[PDB]
Amino acid sequence: MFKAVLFDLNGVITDTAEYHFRAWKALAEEIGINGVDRQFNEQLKGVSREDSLQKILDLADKKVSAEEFKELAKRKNDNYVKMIQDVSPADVYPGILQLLKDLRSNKIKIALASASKNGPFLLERMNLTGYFDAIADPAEVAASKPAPDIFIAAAHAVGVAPSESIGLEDSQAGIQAIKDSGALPIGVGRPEDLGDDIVIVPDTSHYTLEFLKEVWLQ
Ligand SMILES: O=P(O)(O)OC[C@H]1O[C@@H](OP(=O)(O)O)[C@H](O)[C@@H](O)[C@@H]1O
Ligand SMILES: [Mg+2]
Repeated sequence: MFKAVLFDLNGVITDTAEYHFRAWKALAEEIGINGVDRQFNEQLKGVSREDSLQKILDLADKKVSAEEFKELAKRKNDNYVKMIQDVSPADVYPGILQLLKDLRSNKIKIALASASKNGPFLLERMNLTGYFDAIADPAEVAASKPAPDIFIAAAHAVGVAPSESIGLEDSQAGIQAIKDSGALPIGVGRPEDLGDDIVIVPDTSHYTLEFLKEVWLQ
């Protein structure tokens, strides 16, 4: 039996991707950079604040001091955080609270494995903090998804190996990170976007405890 689930935040528990996109878009327009469209923002998900900024600058080969790097990242995040102020336990995706409840009551460890440092804040606002045995700190990892570092760190934060764990994700990068940690990915979305070599569910209401047990088994 699997001993842990490792949850991505955005696109599994809820999704604030629209707000990250709007804030990043707004910042690029302010610094004169074209190309931050929705297509580009697909490669920004699963990706850290620092690495998302760098991808944006790289669009125009734009060079900045480390100080003006910090201020630009701070500008974007203040904007983003202003846009997620009304997030509540209404925003939690279908089946996720029940699954968290069923995982807890069966002694299955629950870890967050998000690239966002606003993760703690959102789980608080959604009243989900209590269910989480650990929240992997994206400040402390060496690389963004698809690197496996975040899911490895998450698994370790609940004293289990990734091989004892299930990873839940909406993104290609996230799924690839799960694969390379040694955890079992179960995706949510379309198999045209994520693949046909893994189990995909069409929405998060399909993420039930009995279904996870079935998949684990094969
Ligand atoms: O899918 P998840 O890993 O949960 O979220 C990924 C998001 O993390 C955010 O970090 P932040 O909140 O600015 O520190 C990034 O700025 C954003 O570009 C990215 O889409
Ligand atoms: Mg995600």
